[PDB]
Amino acid sequence: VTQTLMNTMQESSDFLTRINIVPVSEMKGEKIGIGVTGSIASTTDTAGGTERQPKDFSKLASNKYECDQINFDFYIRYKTLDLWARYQDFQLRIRNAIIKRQSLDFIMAGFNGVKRAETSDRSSNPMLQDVAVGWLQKYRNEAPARVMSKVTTTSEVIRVGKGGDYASLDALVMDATNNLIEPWYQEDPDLVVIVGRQLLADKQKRIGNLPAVRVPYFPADAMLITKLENLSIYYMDDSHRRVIEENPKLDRVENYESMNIDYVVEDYAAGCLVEKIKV
Amino acid sequence: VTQTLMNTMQESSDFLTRINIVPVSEMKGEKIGIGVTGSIASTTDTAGGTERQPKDFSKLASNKYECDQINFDFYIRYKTLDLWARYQDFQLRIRNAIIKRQSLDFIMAGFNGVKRAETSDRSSNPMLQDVAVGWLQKYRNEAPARVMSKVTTTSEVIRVGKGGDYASLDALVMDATNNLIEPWYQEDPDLVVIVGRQLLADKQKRIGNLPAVRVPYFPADAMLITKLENLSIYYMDDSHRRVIEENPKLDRVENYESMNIDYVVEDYAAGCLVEKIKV
Amino acid sequence: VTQTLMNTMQESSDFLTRINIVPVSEMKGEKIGIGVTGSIASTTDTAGGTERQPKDFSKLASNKYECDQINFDFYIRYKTLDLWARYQDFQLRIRNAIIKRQSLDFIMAGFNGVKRAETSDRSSNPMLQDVAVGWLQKYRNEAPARVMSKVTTTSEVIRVGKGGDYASLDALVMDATNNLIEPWYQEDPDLVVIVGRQLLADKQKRIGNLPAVRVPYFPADAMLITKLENLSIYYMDDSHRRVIEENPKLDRVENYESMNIDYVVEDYAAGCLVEKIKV
Amino acid sequence: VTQTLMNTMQESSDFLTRINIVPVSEMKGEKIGIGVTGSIASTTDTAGGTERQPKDFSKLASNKYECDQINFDFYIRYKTLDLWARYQDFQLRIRNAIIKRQSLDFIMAGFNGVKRAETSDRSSNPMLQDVAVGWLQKYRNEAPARVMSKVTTTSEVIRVGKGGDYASLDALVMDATNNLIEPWYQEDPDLVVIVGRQLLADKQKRIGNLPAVRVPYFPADAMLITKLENLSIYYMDDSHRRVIEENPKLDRVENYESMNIDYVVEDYAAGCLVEKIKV
Amino acid sequence: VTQTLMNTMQESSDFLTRINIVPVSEMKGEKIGIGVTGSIASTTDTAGGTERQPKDFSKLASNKYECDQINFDFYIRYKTLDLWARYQDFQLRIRNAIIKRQSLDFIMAGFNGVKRAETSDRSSNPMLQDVAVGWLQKYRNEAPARVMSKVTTTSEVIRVGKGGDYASLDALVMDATNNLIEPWYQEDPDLVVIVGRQLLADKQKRIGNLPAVRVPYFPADAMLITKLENLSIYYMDDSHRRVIEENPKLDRVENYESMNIDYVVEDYAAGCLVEKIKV
Repeated sequence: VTQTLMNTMQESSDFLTRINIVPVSEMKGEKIGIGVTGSIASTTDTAGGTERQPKDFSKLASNKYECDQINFDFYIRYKTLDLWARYQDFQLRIRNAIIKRQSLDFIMAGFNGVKRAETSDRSSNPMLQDVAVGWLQKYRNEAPARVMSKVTTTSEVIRVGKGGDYASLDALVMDATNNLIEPWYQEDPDLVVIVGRQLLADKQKRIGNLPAVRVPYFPADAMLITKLENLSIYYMDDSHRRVIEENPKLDRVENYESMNIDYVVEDYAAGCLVEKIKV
Repeated sequence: VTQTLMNTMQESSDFLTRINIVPVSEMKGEKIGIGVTGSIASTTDTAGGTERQPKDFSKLASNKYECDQINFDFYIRYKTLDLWARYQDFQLRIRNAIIKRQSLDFIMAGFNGVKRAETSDRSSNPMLQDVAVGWLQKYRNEAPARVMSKVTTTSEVIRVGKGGDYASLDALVMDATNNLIEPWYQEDPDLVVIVGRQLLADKQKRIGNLPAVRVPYFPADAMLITKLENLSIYYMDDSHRRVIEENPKLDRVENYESMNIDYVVEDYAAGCLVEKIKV
Repeated sequence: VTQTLMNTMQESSDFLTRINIVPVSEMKGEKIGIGVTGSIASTTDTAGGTERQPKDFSKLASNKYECDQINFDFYIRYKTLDLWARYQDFQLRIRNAIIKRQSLDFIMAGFNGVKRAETSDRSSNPMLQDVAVGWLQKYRNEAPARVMSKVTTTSEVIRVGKGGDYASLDALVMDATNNLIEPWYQEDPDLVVIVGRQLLADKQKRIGNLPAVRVPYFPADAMLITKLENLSIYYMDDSHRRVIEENPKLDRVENYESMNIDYVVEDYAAGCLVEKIKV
Repeated sequence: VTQTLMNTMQESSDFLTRINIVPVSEMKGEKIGIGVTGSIASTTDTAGGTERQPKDFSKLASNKYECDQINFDFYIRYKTLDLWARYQDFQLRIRNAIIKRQSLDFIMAGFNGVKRAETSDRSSNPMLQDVAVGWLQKYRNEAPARVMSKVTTTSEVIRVGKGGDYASLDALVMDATNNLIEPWYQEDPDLVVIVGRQLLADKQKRIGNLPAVRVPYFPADAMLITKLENLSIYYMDDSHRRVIEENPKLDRVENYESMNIDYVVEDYAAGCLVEKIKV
Repeated sequence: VTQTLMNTMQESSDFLTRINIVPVSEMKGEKIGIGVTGSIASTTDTAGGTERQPKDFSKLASNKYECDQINFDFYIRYKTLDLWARYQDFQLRIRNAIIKRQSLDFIMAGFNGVKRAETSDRSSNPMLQDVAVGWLQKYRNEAPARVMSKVTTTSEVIRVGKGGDYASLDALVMDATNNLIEPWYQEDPDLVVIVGRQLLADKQKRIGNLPAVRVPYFPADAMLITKLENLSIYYMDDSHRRVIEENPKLDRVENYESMNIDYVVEDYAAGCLVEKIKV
């Protein structure tokens, strides 16, 4: 029944609708392959000679993905609760607000998360980093290739200024696409560049030869290019557990809720990122 | 039943639809928190160690809002009334006109209101100022910070001319956003700039990195930046009282109507304003 | 029942839909004030002190409008009629044509009419001038002020050429707006400039402020600025009279029709016109 | 019943939908007047004096239009017929194709047709010229005025090059409109310029002050300006005769079909053309 | 019943919807003519003289098309199958994915296929070439004319650089259209240019005088111009044979499927291509 809530959350936010979310009933295994393209068409002599052998479309290679839990937990005083109850039919109003906050927090944790560690903190981490391992960290860790942090081997700051390595940013994206992406991945019909809020320069008209799209939260001075169906998140089906209760202590009612999730990029050779950009 | 009329008025005008209006049944208390965002997601060892404590989303800090009444009151002669009655089914026509006028007057009183005082006047105040305390005055009074009236400490005229402090206005909005707004408020997905009619320069295409929108009435040489859901108005539920009657004196029929309202900005750290702009 | 036909005629053409037309049952009196906006909100001590006095919204001042009749009259030969009677449902094919022509004639007579006089001529007046008094003539006659036609007192040819008084047109628009319109009328959600065809300069076409719009027929070298709901036409309800003849005269079936109308601007403070523009 | 087929054909193509087609039951007579505009409104003393006389809207002047027949006739082999029959429900497919071809051929014959002559040929006339008299030839023949083939009286090549008479083409269209069109035809609300494919220069954005539209086939170095309701075609109602039959000779099935049509421009003073343009 | 699946596949992808697919029940014969235009209208004396002879619209000239089979064949492990089955109603999900892959692979094989040969390979041919003969190869083989690989007779590299033959690409497309296309094919109302991904230069706004459209896979440094209804593919009706089965060997379930298809361009004189472009 958790799939109903998960699909509701996915529909609630636009960005998540462009991404896929699948429930896996086990804990640690191998991942489904969606963003794979190939030339499955062929022909061969089937009369007096060789025989035809098929070709997979799964591309399983070193995933060993494992899922961990995260929990959202909050509380409300009684005065605020009564003020909300004064609203006409606030039952839907509260639900929509909490759903929207959870959906936004998913992405905020996803894009710039790194180094999952117990006993998370919200003092030194305004943006939540140590809550789970993210897509960017997944690239930066599992495949140390296909990332441009250095230049070739001088200072590892890819600059675009006066003495810039790539004075024009479209030339940079062209070089990245032509160098660190597979040939039959070059001309894919739905490749998209993800960039933050500072590097926009006000123009989703076009960039290089690929459409652009921004996200709510994203590390500045960092860019990515991939299909908007490659990356995804997995959530264990029968692990969503919530409980609400009030306590006369400090006159509040609180709720706790926990799910088991893990971010995962399906294909590695489709999509590269760059970091440490100046200007 | 007043909520029906209030929602009708809100729907009648487009701008008010983008804003929220909630009925509070008490007079003076604490305010609901809507425009609040945070990283409620976390993780911590729940087996053999610490325990998890939730986190509020209310952010109550020094509101002490109090509501006052305002009343609209007018009259019509008999000749104009009969001429209106000559129209085919004018009953809806009159109602729509008065609703539109009330809705527009709400905003006109809201944006540039200051220093609520009894015995309002319409001679020295073409625009109504002393009718109620407005959002701009609320910022300028409750939080003396997050407002740029001076320069740093030379003349307090933020100029954009030849010897201008900010020759380019987009640089000004960038500086304001980066300086007087909270970090996790910087990249919010629905931040909007409010500007009057003179500072438009003909271009809602784009400004800086934020979309722009104008309002019917607004103080010239003044600009604001915030979410279009932060600010709001509160109206006491059981306080709307109206009465109509005719008097043979000077051959007229008049009506009086009074409501209890108060403008309120939900979050202060989300949204800053600037005043006294030259060119 | 004439109101049904009048409403059909109004709905037929687009420009007339943006304008208001009303049946008046009397002949000469005071006008209905639709397009006016005043701050009706206020507040005053009603306990131990003064009392609250309402505020009208009519602002009637020296209106004194008087209606006059105009009549249409035409005829068709039997040959053209028999040819028309060939289509499937020729009735609508004729009705829509005559309705559209009558509406176009209404607009033409409205915009550049002057000095109503009996025994109208169609030789010396290609465009119909002496048929009725138009909005432009109404401004030029009733309010001799609030019309910009001279320079200050040299030649009254407002030029925008090389040595022009206002080499840039939008500067002239801003000057006229800020010098001839009321303060609380300087900004309004629908203030629009009307201009002819030759003065368009190819750029509806977004202009600096007051988004422009053209009309079918309009005097060149003249411009107006007002709300598209300010001006209007009034028609006497029970005065529409038509009659048909099929005469054994030379060869024809003719028809005559007559209505009683009068053009009227609702408020003079909202809207100014400029004439005799060079270049 | 032919009107059903004619309306089907008119709806099939977009361009013909913007034009009118009327069935006339006689052969040679006078033409219906649609694209006529005038000031039918007037006023005159009907009490003690003159009487009011109506005004026609037919404008009959020297039409004497006469209709001639044209016939389409083709054939298909049996192999192609069976291959078509292999398609799923090809009965509609064949009909749509032949309707589209007939509709396109109507226009192709219309725009650049001249000098109707029996025994048409398809060797020396790739584009069909001698099939019927066209709109362009109708202007060039019936009204020798309102056409600019010469300059005033030097070489009759209206050039736009270096030593061009009209270096700017919009100036040319402005001059043509102001010179060879009637005054009350100048500002008509639906005037349109027709131009071929070579003179487009890639920009229906705007040209001069009139919208532009291209047609499938059109003589290069030729331009026209008129209302898209002035010109039209007439077709005799009870003259459409078709017959299909197969003949074992050369293994084919053929069909012949004949209609009686004639192109006609309604008003001459509304719309002028220019020819022999260089660059 | 195969037509249901074929139409489903055609609808699944947008590009194939703009193209036609017809089932032929024989193996090798003559092709249907769709993209043919002509002046079928004519006129001739049918009384006392010659007789009228119709004109074909088939244009059969040297097609001799022959169809060959291609087969798609793949397999899935059991773990991936169970993971897919965990999804809610994956039966449609798998079908949509395989349909999309087949549809894309059709085009990828079509545009840059050459020299059909048995025992296809996927090592030295990342893009599949020897699977079937494609449209480009069809032009380059059957009609050695209407292709610009050389210059006139210097180096056969049509360059656009500094010393370029055609410095401007629109001039190149204009020259190609005016030279290697038939006159009555020049002004066709739906001519379109096909270009790859590198030669886009970011601008489907417009190119030359024709609209542009890109395709997923296309040979770089190659361009084509034709109607989007000229080319097509033929598929034998009763030849689609598929079979699925599992084998405990290496724990997999596989499927094989074979169809009989052949690409074919309907008209040769409508549409030309150019290859070997520099810059």
